[PDB]
Amino acid sequence: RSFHLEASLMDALLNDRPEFVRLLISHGLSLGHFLTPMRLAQLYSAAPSN
Repeated sequence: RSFHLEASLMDALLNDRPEFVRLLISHGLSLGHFLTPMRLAQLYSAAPSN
């Protein structure tokens, strides 16, 4: 479903794992509902403290 791939995309963006990212966007995602400001803040929070 949509959310099952959305969560996998969140994970594959939080960690590097470029192969999973390539496979996911190759298979097709939303890219219109995946960019909510909450998710933007969550991904921005992934920056290392040091």
